[PDB]
Amino acid sequence: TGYDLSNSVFSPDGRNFQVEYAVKAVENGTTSIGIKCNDGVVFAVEKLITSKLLVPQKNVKIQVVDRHIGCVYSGLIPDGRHLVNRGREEAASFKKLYKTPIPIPAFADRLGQYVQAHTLYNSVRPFGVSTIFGGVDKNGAHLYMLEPSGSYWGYKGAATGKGRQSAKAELEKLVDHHPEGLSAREAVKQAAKIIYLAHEDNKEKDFELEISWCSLSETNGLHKFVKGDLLQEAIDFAQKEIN
Amino acid sequence: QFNPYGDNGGTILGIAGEDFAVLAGDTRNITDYSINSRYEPKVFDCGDNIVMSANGFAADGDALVKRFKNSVKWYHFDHNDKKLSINSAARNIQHLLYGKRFFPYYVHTII
Amino acid sequence: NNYDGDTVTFSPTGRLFQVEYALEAIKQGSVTVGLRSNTHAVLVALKRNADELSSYQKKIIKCDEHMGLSLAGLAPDARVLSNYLRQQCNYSSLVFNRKLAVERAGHLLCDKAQKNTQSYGGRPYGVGLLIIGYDKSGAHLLEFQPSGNVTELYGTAIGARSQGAKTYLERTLDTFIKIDGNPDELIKAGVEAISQSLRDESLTVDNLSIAIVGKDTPFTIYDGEAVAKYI
Amino acid sequence: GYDRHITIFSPEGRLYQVEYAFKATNQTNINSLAVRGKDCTVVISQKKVPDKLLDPTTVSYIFCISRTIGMVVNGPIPDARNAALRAKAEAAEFRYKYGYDMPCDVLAKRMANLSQIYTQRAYMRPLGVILTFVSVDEELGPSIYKTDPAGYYVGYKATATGPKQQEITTNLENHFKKSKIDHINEESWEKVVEFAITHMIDALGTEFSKNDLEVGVATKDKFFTLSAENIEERLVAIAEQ
Amino acid sequence: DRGVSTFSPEGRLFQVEYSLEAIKLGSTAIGIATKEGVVLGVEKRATSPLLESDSIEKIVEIDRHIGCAMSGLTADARSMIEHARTAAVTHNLYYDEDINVESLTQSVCDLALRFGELMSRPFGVALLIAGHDADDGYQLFHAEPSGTFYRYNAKAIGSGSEGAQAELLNEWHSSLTLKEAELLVLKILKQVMEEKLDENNAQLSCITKQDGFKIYDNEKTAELIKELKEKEAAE
Amino acid sequence: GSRRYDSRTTIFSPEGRLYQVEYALESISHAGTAIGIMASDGIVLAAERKVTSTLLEQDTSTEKLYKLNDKIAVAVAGLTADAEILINTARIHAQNYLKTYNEDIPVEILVRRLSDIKQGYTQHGGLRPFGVSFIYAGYDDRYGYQLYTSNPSGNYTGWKAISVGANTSAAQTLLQMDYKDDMKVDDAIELALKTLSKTTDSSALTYDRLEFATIRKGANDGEVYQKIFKPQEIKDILVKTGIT
Amino acid sequence: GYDRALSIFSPDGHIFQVEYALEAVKRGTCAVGVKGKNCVVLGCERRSTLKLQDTRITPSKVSKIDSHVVLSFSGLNADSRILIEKARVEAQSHRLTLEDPVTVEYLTRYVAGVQQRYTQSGGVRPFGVSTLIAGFDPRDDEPKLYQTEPSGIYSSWSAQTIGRNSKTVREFLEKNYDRKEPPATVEECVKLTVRSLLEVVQTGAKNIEITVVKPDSDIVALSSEEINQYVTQIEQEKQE
Amino acid sequence: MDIILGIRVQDSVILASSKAVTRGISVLKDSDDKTRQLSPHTLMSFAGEAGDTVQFAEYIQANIQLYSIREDYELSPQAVSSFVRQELAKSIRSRRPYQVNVLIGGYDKKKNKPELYQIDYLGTKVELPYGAHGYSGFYTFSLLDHHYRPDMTTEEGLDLLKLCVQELEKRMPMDFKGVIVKIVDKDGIRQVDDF
Amino acid sequence: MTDRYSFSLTTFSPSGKLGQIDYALTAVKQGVTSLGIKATNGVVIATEKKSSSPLAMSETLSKVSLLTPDIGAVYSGMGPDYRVLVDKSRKVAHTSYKRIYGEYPPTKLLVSEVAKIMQEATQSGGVRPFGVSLLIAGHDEFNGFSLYQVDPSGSYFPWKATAIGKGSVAAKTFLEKRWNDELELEDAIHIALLTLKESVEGEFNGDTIELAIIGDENPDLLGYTGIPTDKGPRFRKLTSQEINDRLEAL
Ligand SMILES: [Cl-]
Ligand SMILES: [Mg+2]
Repeated sequence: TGYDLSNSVFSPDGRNFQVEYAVKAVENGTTSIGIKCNDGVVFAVEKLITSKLLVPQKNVKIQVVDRHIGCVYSGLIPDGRHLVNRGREEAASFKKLYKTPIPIPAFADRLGQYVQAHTLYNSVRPFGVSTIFGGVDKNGAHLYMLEPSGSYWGYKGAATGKGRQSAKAELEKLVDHHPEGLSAREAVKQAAKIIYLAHEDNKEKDFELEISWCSLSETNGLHKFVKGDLLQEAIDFAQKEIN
Repeated sequence: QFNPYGDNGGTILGIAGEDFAVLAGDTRNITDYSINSRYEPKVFDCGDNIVMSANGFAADGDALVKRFKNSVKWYHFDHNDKKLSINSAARNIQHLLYGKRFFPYYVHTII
Repeated sequence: NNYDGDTVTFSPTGRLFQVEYALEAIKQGSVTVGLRSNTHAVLVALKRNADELSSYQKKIIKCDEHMGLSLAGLAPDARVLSNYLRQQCNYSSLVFNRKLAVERAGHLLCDKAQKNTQSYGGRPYGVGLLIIGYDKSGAHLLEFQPSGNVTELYGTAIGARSQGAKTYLERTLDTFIKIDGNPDELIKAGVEAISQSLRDESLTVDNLSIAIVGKDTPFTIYDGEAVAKYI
Repeated sequence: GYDRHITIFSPEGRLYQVEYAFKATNQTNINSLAVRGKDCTVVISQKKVPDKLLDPTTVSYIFCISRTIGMVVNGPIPDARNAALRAKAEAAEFRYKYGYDMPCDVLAKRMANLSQIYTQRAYMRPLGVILTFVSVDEELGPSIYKTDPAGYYVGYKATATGPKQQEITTNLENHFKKSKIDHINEESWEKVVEFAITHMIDALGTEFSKNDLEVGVATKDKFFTLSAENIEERLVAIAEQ
Repeated sequence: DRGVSTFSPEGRLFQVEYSLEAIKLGSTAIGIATKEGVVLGVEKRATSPLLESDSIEKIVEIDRHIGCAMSGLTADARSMIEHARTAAVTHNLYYDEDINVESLTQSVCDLALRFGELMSRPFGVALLIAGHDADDGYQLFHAEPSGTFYRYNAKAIGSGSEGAQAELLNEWHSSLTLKEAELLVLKILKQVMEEKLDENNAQLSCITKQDGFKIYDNEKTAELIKELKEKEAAE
Repeated sequence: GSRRYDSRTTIFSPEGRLYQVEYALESISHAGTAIGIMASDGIVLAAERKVTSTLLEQDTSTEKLYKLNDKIAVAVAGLTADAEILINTARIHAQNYLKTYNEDIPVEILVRRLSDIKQGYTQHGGLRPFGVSFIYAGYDDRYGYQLYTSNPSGNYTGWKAISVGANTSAAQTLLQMDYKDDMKVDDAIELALKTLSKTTDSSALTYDRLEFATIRKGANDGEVYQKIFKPQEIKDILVKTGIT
Repeated sequence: GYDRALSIFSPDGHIFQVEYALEAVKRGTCAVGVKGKNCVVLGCERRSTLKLQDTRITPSKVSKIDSHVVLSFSGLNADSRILIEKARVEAQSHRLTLEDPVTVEYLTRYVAGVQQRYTQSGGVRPFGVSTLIAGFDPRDDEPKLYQTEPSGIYSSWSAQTIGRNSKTVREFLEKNYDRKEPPATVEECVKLTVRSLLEVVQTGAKNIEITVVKPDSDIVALSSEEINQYVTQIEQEKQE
Repeated sequence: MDIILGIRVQDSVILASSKAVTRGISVLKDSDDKTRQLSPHTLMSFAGEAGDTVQFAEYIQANIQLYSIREDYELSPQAVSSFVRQELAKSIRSRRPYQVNVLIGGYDKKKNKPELYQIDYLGTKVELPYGAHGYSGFYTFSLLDHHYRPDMTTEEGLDLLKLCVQELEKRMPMDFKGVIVKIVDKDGIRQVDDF
Repeated sequence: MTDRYSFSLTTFSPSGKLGQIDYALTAVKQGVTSLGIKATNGVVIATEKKSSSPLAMSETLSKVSLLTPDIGAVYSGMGPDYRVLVDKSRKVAHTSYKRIYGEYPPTKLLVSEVAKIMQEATQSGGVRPFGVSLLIAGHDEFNGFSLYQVDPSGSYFPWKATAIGKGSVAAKTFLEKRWNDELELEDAIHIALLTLKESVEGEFNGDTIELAIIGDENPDLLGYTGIPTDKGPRFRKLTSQEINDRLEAL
């Protein structure tokens, strides 16, 4: 054997074990989710409070690309940052040449091709993050989830991290119970609940909730963080549902 | 054709005493026959008890002072906060100026 | 085991052993403590010597008039990273006439350390850093790890037996955070914190290294007889 | 045995990395099929959307390379998209340099030559995909050309790709033995699509709903994919016969 | 094999740690810093009696105010010295002044870790950089291939280092004269050296503010050796 | 990374030998024997073709003997393809020298440069060495007739008579036995063929399994002529000496 | 470019590639250097398994770097040519800029620097060569003899040998060479050099090369008969 | 720089070269040797642009000396001249060409013949019985056309050369401060000290 | 990133073998039989068209390729390697010859260029050798007709007739019996079809056999008229119909 010792090597199955090993690093990370709604998307993430010494609200994990795209990820946090930095360069060159802000599907492939490129050579390591991202463009709302292999799809709801199965099960219920659609303000509240429910798989340390959102009506198509009253309202909603 | 230089006028003056030294300069800034500013300082405190002025083409003057001020900053970092002596500052400025020997800073410099 | 030959290789459980071995170099390094209030931020560093004839390895480095760090691990790597910070702080000043935010400083270090963990040939940085600073949003303290992970904190400690100081600061959190407009008391809290990581040795005059930055205080380092006040 | 890790010869003259890239082809467990009409070329592929959270409209293995050329992939989506983007860039450049639309067979050769390079150069791995290019070429007429990880390529009267490719292949072989011709003798593309689906149903032995299939159609001066309702309309026609 | 810039599980660079073993095999070099000057002494260690010992150059001038002694793979030191000399002279050209001993040492140590896959391996030589400047006075530095440098009051490197360092620990005090330091280096060298110490197989040097860096003659060192033996027999 | 698959072609063994050079020499020892013999009035180059097939086109073939310029020729032993790379370089080097100095290149200079190229592949670059040994036969107005040999190590030496390729041990003993300094070309021609005839792994030495060449001053007055022997000319010289 | 670090440290603190390059030197034919009162002599072994050689055209073991300095060697022959070429170029470059020929120490220091560079440069192996560099500085009558080796270290020698069985001839030179009184004349210096090679060589026929260098660019190589006379004289005195 | 002459006779080549080095309205030196020995039996005189002349001459000198050491053999005058021409032929299409004109006087030991080559800064080589560069030629060529014979001795060649220098001293506008004469023959290169 | 494989993947083993070349030759052995026969007034090159599937159109896949108007090539081994070699061979004929001399290269020199390319894959960094043996048939004014074999090592040999690939051992023995130096082109084509039938197992007709010749100039295939010196390509690919005609009188 030894097929797993080098990246970009096919096993006799037809698998790249190094990418599957990177997935294990993603599975190890904290829970992050994405919820598509009527006229936008909502992102949320679990921030494990390792210590009392962590400053609240000042270790921001959700990142913005351009002015209309939000990105969140689980796994090796630095790898995620590297991917977003690239995303920002890709979005900047698109706007520079084509004037219009980069569409979400276009942006999705830019990250997709870049992550896929890191499975082509043994001189690079695959990304140790699954990245949930999306936003609002001319064609409306889009939510995506990108994996270490470079594989991505459009989603109604997306989840990754240690509590992905708990979050997925909860996401599947929303899709079934709301066929006509979920509103932006609703999706924010649901996102809080799902992070709290997904926290049961990581319940040693208590956590800090962080939510962001793009919405054509609520945020005017721009990415904004959910803060203050709207955040506390979503936290209270989630606290009420676990009990 | 594009002329990269200009003349911002003004004048400067340096005199040395026994235990002191002065560097003076008028605060007028001009182009051609127009006044740009009646108060635009061009004599600067660069730290380590060194005062500097690069009079002539103001863009090159400001760029040079900026670089020398930055040179003083890194002299501290690289040499354990040692004070940059006036003779060492002079020699450092020679290299800044001569570095652009074939596209000069159009300035009369005094420290 | 078979997956620690270089940084470009993942283990079957999804671990980067070279990054973890670099992390191990920090644990071997001498203890250093960071803590802040709302007005000031303080670094306290236990310096280490080769023997009684040798000098004590300088742990604290200045980056700008408003920012600097303390190191634990490979000192040459700290020099590279501190030099990079100095340039980024300086780029911000010359180009934008703007003091570099301590948060951006951390983001820049994270991204620089990350590139070394994903490429063949290179190696991770073998040092941990505690960056303090005072900017437009008040006092700050960062903890840099060579995995790339940067973390903003009220207080922390890295190095050998850093768990003693880190537990102390976790208890003292409510006290030292409100030491506003008082440098000497914030330092005392830091000197008392680093004392919890001491074994057999005690804080002497050429052993202790303290730095401070704040509202009306440029980043300045205290060594030798200047720290005798706090022993 | 490092001769199995990179693209160099084994003692028996084999490239194991190429062979294992072929096995990655069936990792998606999807079967494709391509047939030619008189005026058109129809390609169909299974569409399996297992997760309920997926947006089914974004799940696709058929690509519009140029206005005239279409491409379906058998293999993982990351390599599929890698091959698609490159093919698009090649087809665009070809038009700019030589002043006419890139032919289906020429693109297939170009992508095959790229695939060949990965089998000879060590630092590049082969893509774990089989690319099936379809068009109505202005010179050669309806065309099906297929590329694999070995860098092999060839034109087809019809073809199939996937896990149950052999069953589909023989099903088509037996039809062309019977019909005695190189294509589907049919006027409209609508009925060529109906033929394609019908023969896939017989070979695989499964029934299809509108969301179980994905259809691409190449006509003169344009290639286009069919919507769920376009396929549903097509499935109704088969059922009522 | 394995990467050149690889970390061990304990958190050390293999190649740096292995280069330290090469330095232990090297000939002894001792440095002692006083308020009257810094003394540098080395074991020459001629591999054969036919080798002309005065051609063994293990003590070296970097500038008039900075000297340098070496131990280990001494061939590797040539480019380090060349860099140090250029750094010293270049700084004088840019700033019309002598360069600080620490700044010089730091410049040399920057080369140390510029290896990987830049040069192919670390240096296999340790340097004792002694000098004087107006700011920090007389200084002795130990520059390693790890890129690290420590300032020392006294330091021994090479094969007899750990034995000599323990001896320097006892003997050194802050009021040593230059003459006392000269004898102390000779004394400690004679202890750790394999062959019997004389003017031909051991070399002394010093750096003073007034006269700068000076390598001693074999005539001058011989008198210090004779002065040393008499003083040890005298009690 | 790629380190895993590096053979490290340019390293020393514990004994102080270059693995790849030693193995390239092992390769060359299976190649068809080539013999060079230097006489006082010319040089002979003789070489055995590697197990010939009856359908091989013999007259329009070049495997062993190549022409570098009008005055210098080489006999090859090893990989033909490798040799041709080096030959084209050597041909160019000769023309560069002529263009620079308006004089034909001295034999040793050409040999040294070609040998220096081989040396480079054993010390740096991480590539395999050229699996080739040359016998250089040439003439210049300084040293007159000269024989040299170079091998994959890049080491070259001068000879009066020398063999490369297969059975050099047996061939060199036979040459050392019958060679003498006042020898003529026609005698050297006979010695070369007699040596090959005994050291050959074939049943009997024939014209179709041989390449032959002479560098004489047999032209008209103080000028050198290269003669690459035709199949019929090898057939005649083989009968003339009484081997067939 | 090929980047691999071939010369690297081992756990015990050895660079094996440099040490294996020394083994190549140990395999090479013996070379000896003996400096007298007003001259230096470079003796060289030539192995006698090679008959049918052409000694006119065969590369000589001793090479002139300039008109006043010479270089002999032991080890890989192909490697030595590269060092000799570089040294010859540097010799002319020094005359061009300094307006003065190289000193023997300077030339040695250069050659040694080249050897060292190949011990910590990526993609290259060390030179499998040790050199003896001898000559006289410009306008100087003091003899100079230096040695270099693959690692890059160099040093001056009153007399020295390198190559195969060099430890035997070094043993001989160590007792036979007096520092207080070196070979006063050319004859004495050549004889001592030939004697030292006769401990190792085999026969004193075409196995020994002798090159004598004297001040002011006075270098000459001895012929077979000239060397054979020393061999004949030494053997007759030996039978006693 | 300015005046460089060359006369090939029966058994030798004779090169005369002016001693004056003028800049502006000042003769800075009146004992300048405008020549370099490329090899024991090859001498090159030079004239042209300030700095370029010596820089080029010494660069050629180094290359020929390097060749001599490498091969332990002296290049023929023909070979040296061809090397020099090629260097000037490269130079002329460089960013900044060498503005140097040269005469190469050599004695070929293999042929036992003197050889004089005239090469200008463009890389225009010609073998001649007599040569000159600059304005000198406008007087000396016609003079030598008349008085030169191919079978002359070295002494006759020197008298023929004196006749040129006298004519140049009479009719040339500038004071070139006499000439340094050198003879190249079978025994090598030597300088005539009283001219 | 970047091609870090700057070292040879083909190296000498202790026994003196070049492993990757030997293994490339093993790949050629597995390949389908192709052959070449040289006549007095022409050359014939032939091979079996092994169809990957009956749905595949074997006309689109050309095993016999035109390199120049007077030179053609066929192979045994790995088709993809062959295809890129033809592309490079066609280009090198222009860049390294026709754009310099204003005429097409002679067979031996084009062969030499192809051999160089294949030799470089045997020694250059980060590449395996080509897994093919080429048979190149061609004509030029001063050398006449010629037939060359080019192996993975980069070695090339001129042949009167030969075969490579699957049943080359038997095919070469067959050609030895039939070949003489007085063969006319039509007699060589006849022998080629006989030799090839031995190695072919399934169908044997113009659709499963690919065959081309280097013979007389073809003015009809030139595409233009008016230049007397330009007389048309000597390379001609025999049609499916033309092969079947000769199979009846077999
Ligand atoms: Cl292509
Ligand atoms: Mg002219």
